[PDB]
Amino acid sequence: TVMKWKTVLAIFLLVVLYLIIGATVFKALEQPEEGLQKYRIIQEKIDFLSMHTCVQTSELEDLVKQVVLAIRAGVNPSGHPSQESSMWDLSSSFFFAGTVITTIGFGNVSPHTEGGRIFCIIYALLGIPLFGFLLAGVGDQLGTIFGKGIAKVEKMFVKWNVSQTKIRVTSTVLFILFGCLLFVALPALIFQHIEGWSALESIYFVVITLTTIGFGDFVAGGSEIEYLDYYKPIVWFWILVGLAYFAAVLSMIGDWLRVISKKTKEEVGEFRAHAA
Amino acid sequence: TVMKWKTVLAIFLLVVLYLIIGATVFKALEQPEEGLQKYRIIQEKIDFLSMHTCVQTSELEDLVKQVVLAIRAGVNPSGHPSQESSMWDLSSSFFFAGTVITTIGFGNVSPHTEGGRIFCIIYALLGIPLFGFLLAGVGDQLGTIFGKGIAKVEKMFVKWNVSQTKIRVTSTVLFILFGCLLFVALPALIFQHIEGWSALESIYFVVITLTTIGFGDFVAGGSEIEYLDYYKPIVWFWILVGLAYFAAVLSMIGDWLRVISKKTKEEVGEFRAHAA
Ligand SMILES: CCCCCCCC/C=C\CCCCCCCC(=O)O[C@H](COC(=O)CCCCCCCCCCCCCCC)COP(=O)(O)O
Ligand SMILES: CCCCCCCC/C=C\CCCCCCCC(=O)O[C@H](COC(=O)CCCCCCCCCCCCCCC)COP(=O)(O)O
Ligand SMILES: [K+]
Ligand SMILES: [K+]
Ligand SMILES: [K+]
Ligand SMILES: [K+]
Repeated sequence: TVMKWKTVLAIFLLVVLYLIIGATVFKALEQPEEGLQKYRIIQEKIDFLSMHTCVQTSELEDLVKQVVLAIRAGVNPSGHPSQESSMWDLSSSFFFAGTVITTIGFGNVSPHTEGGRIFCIIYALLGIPLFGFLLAGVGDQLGTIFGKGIAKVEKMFVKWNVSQTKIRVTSTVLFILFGCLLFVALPALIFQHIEGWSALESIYFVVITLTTIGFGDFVAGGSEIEYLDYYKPIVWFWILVGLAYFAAVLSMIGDWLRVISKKTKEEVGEFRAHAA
Repeated sequence: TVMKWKTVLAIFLLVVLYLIIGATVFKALEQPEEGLQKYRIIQEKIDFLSMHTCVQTSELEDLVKQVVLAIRAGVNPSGHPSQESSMWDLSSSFFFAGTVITTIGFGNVSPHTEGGRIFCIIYALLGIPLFGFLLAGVGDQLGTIFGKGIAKVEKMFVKWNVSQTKIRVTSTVLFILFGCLLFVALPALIFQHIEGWSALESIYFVVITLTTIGFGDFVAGGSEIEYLDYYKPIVWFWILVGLAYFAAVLSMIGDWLRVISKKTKEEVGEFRAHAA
């Protein structure tokens, strides 16, 4: 408790170095794709203006602006969207309120109005503590159930005499393998089958959603197709349990980082001490 | 610790009721705006096809699809974007990596490639514990500095004799007022002046960003204008300190919810006991 001011500066420098490395890698990987996309869109527009004589550049840019505002407003520009197929229905509003309290915030659906934004601010402010409580309760229940399960597994295991060492390592590898299998390996398959995504896109969606980053480029609910009535409830249940499992996994990764930090500190101190 | 299975069910029912209420309110507020937007875009397209004879509906829908894919790819359709003005530069990649580790995830900038997505998954998985450590350290430092400040304020206050009661209430109101003034009241003014947003949009942006929901509809960095060189670093510093202040405020709101829960439980038990 009460981390010293010297440790905070070192952690800050480590974080800034991590950001510099991530920025370099992202910049190196992502510039060519954006260059090709820019040439593709410019060539598409010049092709359209070449093919159609009547159109002129000012009107075409005005139409492109209208389309961009249409996407900003949340309405689909392409096709004739039916009035009955409202995107703000109770199932979608339920999904939106769940993302707000969860703090995933995909962003495909946004308020866009003064009253929606005010109610979003008050609703989020009240909502986050309540979900934090629910998540802590679900995490504790999951932890006790898994702990009793591996307690009886270990108890049965005592028939074949085994060293006390590596029993925790094996229990942890079993936890990681079962958790990834049940949370990332299977929902990725269901999402891929019901939506046409690729395996990497499905894994990326599961990781971004459960980690609560929620970029919004890949959203399970939002597509120009019709799903089953119970698809969204099942997705929310997978999200609720996955959030607990990922929070636990992140805590374990943090614990590993601390040990590596303590080990590095003692090793550096020992090398300093003999070095003289 | 180890929340009972009965409490978890009650918290789950409360959360589901909260989502039903939020969904109803959001649906009631947001349907008309979407209806008007849908009519506006349909009327704009039929007006364009009426004004231009040469254009036909299949080609116009194809052009709208090309524009929609251009927005999905992250490139601006409207205007001629210069090749030099890359959106994936080190300043932007730094902003993106900061949102990934922070878990705000605005979503304006996304990987879009197999290597970007794989590196995003590994980078986030390592990054979140490190930021959690940095955030805890900054929160502890802020708490100790504020605690010593109000310690000396209280010590000076003892000249005028005051009741021991309400001293904590006054310190907490002072903390809330100073924190909102310095974190939400002023950055909203700077964002509004440098970007043209309204006051409600600025307050909404600050709340969504610091709460880590990060919808992405309002992003300080992304606009079709040029800012000062140091604008993004100052924004990141405001985000780093704001995250600690909001985490503290959310913890206080959670503590208030717990007390109201304990008070409600004892009041219901007492009413049950006498009721007979
Ligand atoms: C993080 C918190 C975890 C919570 C996860 C559990 C989810 C709780 C459950 C249920 C439903 C919540 C809102 C449903 C309101 C439906 C009202 C309705 O009319 O359905 C319409 C939706 O359209 C549909 O009918 C089909 C699509 C969604 C399903 C409709 C209602 C749910 C029925 C089946 C699934 C619920 C539970 C299944 C359990 C596996 C909305 O249009 P409108 O109202 O304007 O007419
Ligand atoms: C949550 C963590 C909190 C961290 C907050 C502190 C931020 C740490 C600081 C600094 C800069 C990090 C990346 C900058 C790399 C700039 C390289 C560069 O050339 O600048 C170009 C950006 O364009 C510009 O020159 C102007 C726009 C951004 C500023 C450029 C560099 C920073 C100079 C001033 C501000 C830094 C610190 C000011 C302190 C108030 C990138 O284009 P390219 O590389 O392809 O040629
Ligand atoms: K988020
Ligand atoms: K987000
Ligand atoms: K988050
Ligand atoms: K987002």
